[PDB]
Amino acid sequence: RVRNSNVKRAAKNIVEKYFPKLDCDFHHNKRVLESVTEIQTKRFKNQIAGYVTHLYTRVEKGKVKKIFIKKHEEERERRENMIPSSSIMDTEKIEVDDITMQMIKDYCYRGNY
Amino acid sequence: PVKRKNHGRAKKNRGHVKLIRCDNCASAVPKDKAIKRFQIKSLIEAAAHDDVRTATIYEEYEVPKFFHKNQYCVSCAVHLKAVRCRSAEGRKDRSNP
Amino acid sequence: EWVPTTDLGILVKMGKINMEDIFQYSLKIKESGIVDHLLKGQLKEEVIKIKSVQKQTRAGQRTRMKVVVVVGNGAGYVGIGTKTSKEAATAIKGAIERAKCAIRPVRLGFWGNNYGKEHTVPCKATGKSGSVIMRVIPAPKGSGIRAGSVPKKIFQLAGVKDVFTLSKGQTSTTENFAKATVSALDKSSCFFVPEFWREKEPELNPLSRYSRLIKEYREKI
Amino acid sequence: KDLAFPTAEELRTTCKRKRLIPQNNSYFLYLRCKSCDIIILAYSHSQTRRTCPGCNMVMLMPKGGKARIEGDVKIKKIKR
Amino acid sequence: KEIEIPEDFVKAIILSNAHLGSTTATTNFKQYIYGRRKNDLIHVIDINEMWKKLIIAARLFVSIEDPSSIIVASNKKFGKRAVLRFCSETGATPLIGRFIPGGFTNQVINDVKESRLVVVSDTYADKQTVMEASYVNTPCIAFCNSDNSLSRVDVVIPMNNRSPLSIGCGFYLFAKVIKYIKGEESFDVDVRSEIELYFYRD
Amino acid sequence: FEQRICTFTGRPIPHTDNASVQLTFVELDSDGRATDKVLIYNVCGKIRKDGTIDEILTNTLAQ
Amino acid sequence: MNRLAATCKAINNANRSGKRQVLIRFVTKTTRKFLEKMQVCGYISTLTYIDDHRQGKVIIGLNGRLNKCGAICPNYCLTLKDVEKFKDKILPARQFGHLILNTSKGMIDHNECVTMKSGGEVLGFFY
RNA sequence: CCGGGGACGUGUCCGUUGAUCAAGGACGAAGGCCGGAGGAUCAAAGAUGAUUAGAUACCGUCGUAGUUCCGGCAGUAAACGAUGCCGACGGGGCGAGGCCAGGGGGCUGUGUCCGGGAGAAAUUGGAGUGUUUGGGCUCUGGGGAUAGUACGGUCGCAAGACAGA
Ligand SMILES: [Mg+2]
Ligand SMILES: [Mg+2]
Ligand SMILES: [Mg+2]
Ligand SMILES: [Mg+2]
Ligand SMILES: [Mg+2]
Ligand SMILES: [Mg+2]
Ligand SMILES: [Zn+2]
Ligand SMILES: [Zn+2]
Repeated sequence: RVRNSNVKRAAKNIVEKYFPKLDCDFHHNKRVLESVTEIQTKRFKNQIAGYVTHLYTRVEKGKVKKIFIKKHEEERERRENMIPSSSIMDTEKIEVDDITMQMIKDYCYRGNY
Repeated sequence: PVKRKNHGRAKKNRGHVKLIRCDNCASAVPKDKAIKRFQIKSLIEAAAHDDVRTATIYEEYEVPKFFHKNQYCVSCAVHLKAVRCRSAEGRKDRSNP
Repeated sequence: EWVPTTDLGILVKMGKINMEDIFQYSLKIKESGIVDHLLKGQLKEEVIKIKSVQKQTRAGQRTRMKVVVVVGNGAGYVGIGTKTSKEAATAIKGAIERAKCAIRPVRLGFWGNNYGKEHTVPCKATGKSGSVIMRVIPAPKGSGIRAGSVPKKIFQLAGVKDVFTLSKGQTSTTENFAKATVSALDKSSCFFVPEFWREKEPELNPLSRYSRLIKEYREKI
Repeated sequence: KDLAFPTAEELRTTCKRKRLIPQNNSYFLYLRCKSCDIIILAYSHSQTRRTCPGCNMVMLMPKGGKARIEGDVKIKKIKR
Repeated sequence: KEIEIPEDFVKAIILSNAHLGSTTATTNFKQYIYGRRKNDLIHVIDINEMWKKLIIAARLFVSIEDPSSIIVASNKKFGKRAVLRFCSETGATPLIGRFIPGGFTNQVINDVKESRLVVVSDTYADKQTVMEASYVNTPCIAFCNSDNSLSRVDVVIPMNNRSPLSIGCGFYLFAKVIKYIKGEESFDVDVRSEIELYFYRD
Repeated sequence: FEQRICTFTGRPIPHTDNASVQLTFVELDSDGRATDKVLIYNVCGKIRKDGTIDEILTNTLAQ
Repeated sequence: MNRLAATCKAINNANRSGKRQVLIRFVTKTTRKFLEKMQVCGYISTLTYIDDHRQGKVIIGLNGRLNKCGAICPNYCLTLKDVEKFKDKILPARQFGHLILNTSKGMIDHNECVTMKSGGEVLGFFY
């Protein structure tokens, strides 16, 4: 069945606040949920903890664009710092097409068609 | 009110466009107002094309095309669904897919 | 007590800006508690028209009351706002704060000569709402407000004392007939006359002038 | 951009009557035949055939606007 | 006098293809055009006109007391780090992705500050922000392409926004002139290492 | 009562216009640094939405 | 059309559009003194005729302080006591505005015909 | 073949000869009428076969006028852009017109899209430049119905038309 915003916004908060304490197995993922929240009825725990596992599977792939986890940007900034092959050194004697050089005739360098 | 900016037909800078007969209703519609769908399909349908390969005298026979200009009046063109039901803002589309 | 979430009300609660120099630099009044703080003495709310609008839904006509109100000081400032709600008293206090957010200044002028205090609209202008053309005409002193019942209530709260009016269109449509008559006062006030041909050198607007001063007031809370 | 001082760039683009002063696109010229020593003179937007009288060849033929010049002709504008 | 472009900076914008403008130019853009390529039918933008609109935009930026009041926005994902490397540097407030409409007018939402300037990457992509700025008496600088609309834009920076490096170069250079306007940093920047943070690499 | 004259048009800025914008520009030093004084500019509503506020501000600040 | 009323409408179009110069494709003898009278009250700044041997050309600099200029066709015969009633229709207020009469002293203003004791034909206005 | 036409181009001519219109004149789809010729298709009328509660209709078949041509009458249409003519001014974009120029050009038509302004709104480059109301000229409207009816008139072979309570 389809979960609602009372479950999905809840389970979004659980994976967002408490991501490292979670795991892909559901029964461990429910065992954190009584320890760390207060949810009254045992069916509605299973509604939430089920969708937490359905979130934690795709956040393990990192697919969701909304939620944001402290580990997942510090790993991202390592990926952000590419060893830079910027073409400012790679381009030598820049080939600029015939009319593009004429606009730079006042102050010019690296002239090629 | 005025429903369409061109008043349904493509007539601009004319006084008169000669009527044509509907291909389905035989109504008298002007050539400008008439819905025209030029269909170019093969003479033999695509289901039977394997059966004409076995039966041709000719190696590499090309099945000929069938050329017909369906010209529909407005009443039958919505009934034959040659023109699709669109919204009011969807009416101003002109491009074919 | 009211907490000024808006940036202009920060300077208003601090008394940094007077009423007259809000409209000098054209700063939009988002919140209504700005101007009731400034005009705490004089501000009169007068209900122009209570009428009930209906939409036919599946079962029965959903009927809701739509009120149009006018607020104004004794002289110089006036505003109109309208709100439609289920019950009228909820609609009126919603309309009043909408009118207070939309208070415009009305410059008054002299009819013939500069003696005495100003009493009339300065020029001839026209407010036009949907198909209602209200034209205000400057009147000599003692002539009174020559208008219908609904513009006179706006003309009293705007603080004009002598005006000749002309109307065209469906003035029974009283929301339009009230929205046109403030638009004439809106237009007659900012009519460009030779008294204001004198160029003044432009001044820094107070919200960016006190732009350093506003951020500590949020840091206080 | 000043309306009283139109730049020379915009004047040649705009219409001749719509310029600040109505300026002609036409002129007169001289046609020089090679077999022929004289120089026959003609209009730019000519509406008549021009032929050099001796060693008779056709110099320019009339067209829609500027008359197109026929064959080997040296042309020189005449302005002063 | 007029500030001259570094050969370092003009090295960036040619391989940014920022002068590779667009196929179409409006009459409001023709003053930013020295010429158009007759081969590719592409208008080539004036660099000198591009650079002086940057320093006016930098002049307009610093004129507010607090740069954090300025809300700079970019809809596309090309300029996601171009506005993120900008606001860590310039000290402004970033807006990324879909600008929620009513972000300046509706007072129920208080995610960001009430703007005293906005600068956008594209008026086509951020038509919602440039309209919403005009409702609250807020100025608008914009990077504007050759085909782009420029209504409700105070300062047009004629430059391309349809390349991933292009707004990364433009937001870089706009950050470069800002501290040069304050005198915080001169043009001694060594672009070898700095502009790549603005660049969209994935 | 006073109303802001728009600088570029010369017209008064219209009554309670939201598109009307205050424009502030610091004067620029010879080497290109910021100065404490500020050019203060008043802009009418309709000249923004026409899009004609750009090209006029180019030539005014070019002076 | 009428060359005065075409002049006043073409000025108003450039005036409402915030333009600073309007090129008008024709001058007459009556619109020359109309714009020169519009100049001395400061309503238009820079006025330059152009003699192209045809109808004429005048390039009017727009001062920014012109709300509207118009022409009154037909030119009504107005006595002295009528122009005070006529200025109340045309002008917005008594404190300013210029109603222009083509009287025998000259193409003059409605304030001056009170002084010069003149009637004449009403041409146009500006304020 | 004879005749016409507009746009463009031009140091060609004339020099205000113009704009708009009561009266008046000419043209004016279809259907209709008159005389003559012709008659394939289609087809009012008419005739049938069905349908239907009925069906004088829709559907099928047939069929006359007519549709066709020539000479004339008639003079009407949702004869529509439901938008009079002339003239000044007024934003960009895209198109597949014509002429010119050769410098994303100019004239002149023509659509379209987005804005401005207008508007009760639909919408709209005029339906904009209008209470900040005045370019010229002609026509029309004045709540609905009676009624585009009657009377009188003019026109027409007639049908009727014009005009019009
Ligand atoms: Mg027709
Ligand atoms: Mg006929
Ligand atoms: Mg017939
Ligand atoms: Mg016969
Ligand atoms: Mg038959
Ligand atoms: Mg009769
Ligand atoms: Zn049909
Ligand atoms: Zn020869």
